[PDB]
Amino acid sequence: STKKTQLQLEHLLLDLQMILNGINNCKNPKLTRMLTFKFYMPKKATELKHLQCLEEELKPLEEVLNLAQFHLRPRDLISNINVIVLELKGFMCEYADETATIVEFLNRWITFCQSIISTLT
Ligand SMILES: *SCCC(=O)N1CCc2c([nH]c3ccccc23)C1
Repeated sequence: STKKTQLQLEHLLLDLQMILNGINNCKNPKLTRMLTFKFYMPKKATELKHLQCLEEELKPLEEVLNLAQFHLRPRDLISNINVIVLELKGFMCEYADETATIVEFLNRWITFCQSIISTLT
């Protein structure tokens, strides 16, 4: 049961890294524009239930990805992430006051994933 949970988080980790790596390969003027979009960050993210904070931001994530343009369709990878987040989290999300770019948003959730995987090894 703990192994199944770990596997899901690892798939989530790799999905998120995929988006970040895809974004990091955008051309600089396009990327500059993409970094103007605001993403909302959890006040605290240490537990699986805090993934609610990720779930709520998945639609804006999908939109920004759609607005940029690839071998992957945004609706497919976001759907995969959605399924995993929904099955993992199984509470109202508390948001931090300061917003973030798509990059720092992705970095934060990548770090969350890696932190939780580390408690399951
Ligand atoms: S900005 C040039 C790169 C690009 O086309 N992107 C927009 C669509 C996209 C990117 N990364 C991902 C991952 C998954 C789905 C779509 C996607 C960056």
